Amino acid sequence: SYFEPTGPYLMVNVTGVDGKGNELLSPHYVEFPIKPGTTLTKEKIEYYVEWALDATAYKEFRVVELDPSAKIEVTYYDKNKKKEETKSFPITEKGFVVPDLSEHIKNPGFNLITKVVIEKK
Amino acid sequence: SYFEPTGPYLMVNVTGVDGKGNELLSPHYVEFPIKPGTTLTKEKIEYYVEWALDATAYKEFRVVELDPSAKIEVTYYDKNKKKEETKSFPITEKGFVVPDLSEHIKNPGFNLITKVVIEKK
Repeated sequence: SYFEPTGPYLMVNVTGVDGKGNELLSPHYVEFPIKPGTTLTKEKIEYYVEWALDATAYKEFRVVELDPSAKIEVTYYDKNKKKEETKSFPITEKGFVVPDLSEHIKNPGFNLITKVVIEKK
Repeated sequence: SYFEPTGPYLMVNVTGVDGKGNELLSPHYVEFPIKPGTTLTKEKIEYYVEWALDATAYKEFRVVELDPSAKIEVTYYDKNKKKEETKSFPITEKGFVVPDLSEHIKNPGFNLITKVVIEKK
């Protein structure tokens, strides 16, 4: 989409490094629409980061491992409170259920900012 | 109905959380007409909260458990006394019989404000 998203979306910002910690790829903004009620697990996330790499020169690369302390975070202005609120979800196998924040924001961005070790297919 | 109800109705205001206490869904006003003399039990109530979720993005979710200390409450201005009165009904298996308060108010709202643990069908 050429315009801002109109619904919830996952925002992937990842730095790809090699097994030795040489950076190979800088964060590339890539968005994927997502719906509240969806369960996002570590494996789905690893696929989303792989899909994100296909929009770059490392399209033939696969994820070897994600920073295990990476989390999904969303920030928004709570209307009632006049406060900025932040919610963080850990990335585990069983995963978490995407909340519906439309009460405060129609198009929340769930951000994933992290490093991933990647390797050629 | 586009206009205020003309009779007794149950007002469901529920916050859906997951097994870990992550809020997923904010209270959504949903009303269901109800008649005095009707017996409202815990199971009927759990169905009403499930029906209430179908008017949201968690329509495919089912209730796992309601806050056991939740109660049904109705508030109204007693005409005679010039006093606000409040009656509270506990949510049990055998349930309670819906009173007729038309003497004081034609369209009392029986409110249910509570948290429910919900899960995908």
